[PDB]
Amino acid sequence: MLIYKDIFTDDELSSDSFPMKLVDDLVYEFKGKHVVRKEGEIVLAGSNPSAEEGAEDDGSDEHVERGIDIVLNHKLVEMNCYEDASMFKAYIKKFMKNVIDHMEKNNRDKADVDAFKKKIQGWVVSLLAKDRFKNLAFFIGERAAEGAENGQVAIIEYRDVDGTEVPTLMLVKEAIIEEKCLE
Repeated sequence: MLIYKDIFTDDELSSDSFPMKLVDDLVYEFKGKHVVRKEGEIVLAGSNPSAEEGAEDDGSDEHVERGIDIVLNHKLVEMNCYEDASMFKAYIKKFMKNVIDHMEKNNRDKADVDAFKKKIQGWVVSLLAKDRFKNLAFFIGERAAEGAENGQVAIIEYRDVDGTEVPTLMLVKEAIIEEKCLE
């Protein structure tokens, strides 16, 4: 059971079992699938109708007829960018302040922390490119959505491999810390 705690989700930090790919030493990349959750249906073979964004019905985190393997199996409800504007903007505010702060706390070197800040700078400036990334999705934890608290907002990206369109999850390392409980 791996226990994850964000610098902002330190309230309801939780325990799961999922492997990740740390890209550029900045963010964790997770591999997803396009699948359905319905009490009377299971058809995910549809390789033809695209998605871009989630669904409309109040299916609830784990019971959303239309979604991605990543969120449905981890109980994450969709939050739309038009409303999440204040939420992710607030998280990025706390995040940027906290990550640089904790980084200069231990490393001090103005040449290194500036390089790190450049990593996240490129990530956010590109990610916040509204008109293109317009079809991104912010999925928040069941506990938070139901508790109205500061749960983790996971970044759901659209990305195809050689043409095969897969949902890619990303989370920032300097925000998400892990607790190792296997053996």
